[PDB]
Amino acid sequence: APKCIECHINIEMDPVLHDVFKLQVCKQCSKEHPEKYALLTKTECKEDYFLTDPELNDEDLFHRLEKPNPHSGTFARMQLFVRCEVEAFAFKKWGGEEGLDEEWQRREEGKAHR
Amino acid sequence: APKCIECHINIEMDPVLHDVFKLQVCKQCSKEHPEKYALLTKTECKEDYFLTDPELNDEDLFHRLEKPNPHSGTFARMQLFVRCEVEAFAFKKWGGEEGLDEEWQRREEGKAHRR
DNA sequence: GCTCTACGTCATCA
DNA sequence: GCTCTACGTCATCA
Ligand SMILES: [Zn+2]
Ligand SMILES: [Zn+2]
Repeated sequence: APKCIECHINIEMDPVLHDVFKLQVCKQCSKEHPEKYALLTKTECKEDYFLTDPELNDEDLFHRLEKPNPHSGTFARMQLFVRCEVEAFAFKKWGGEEGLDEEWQRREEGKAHR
Repeated sequence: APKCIECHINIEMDPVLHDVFKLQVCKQCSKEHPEKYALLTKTECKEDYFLTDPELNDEDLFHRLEKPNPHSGTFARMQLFVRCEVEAFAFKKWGGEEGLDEEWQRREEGKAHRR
């Protein structure tokens, strides 16, 4: 039987990570490894990884899970991205965690000025 | 016979002004009154009247005539607006021709500021 | 720790 | 005198 790629034990995958993000990952393992499997909102992807609307709205570039906006179902739908995908793109984009942190430095300096 | 609203004489309206912009105005009268009937690109509307993409892209708000982009038919289509409509909406927005010149003063100063 | 876009410039590519 | 949007911030309203 096919096994979880993290633990190599469980055979029952997390429905969301499996069906939406195509990751063969069990629910316990998702919770133990949030550094890979945590689900990030659209707003968090902008803040933390400096991804833009053009990058995040590309359906060819990230898997996403949509849900009703928790503040109101009349507001625009919440979109959730898996950390490992977002992070890998942002690393190619800014040049690794080093690059990302430099970019974070650059912006904070920008903001200190204003 | 229905007559041109500027001259009150011609019976044959400018096809573009009549068909696209709904103005009962003859071609000669349009050439004589560019201050009303001149066709402005999308870009001129932004430059001259500070209208935004959201206003100009509103199909309920301006009549527009599209044409192939004259630089290349692979580029975005040219959009032409009629000055009377664009001007009338810009006067409501900025507070008449006076307010528009003010808004112009402001932005030229902003650009000077940045040097 | 929700999302979209206006506010406004401007280059670049299309 | 061509047009769309990224580049970026951020409030506001949705
Ligand atoms: Zn597992
Ligand atoms: Zn006439």
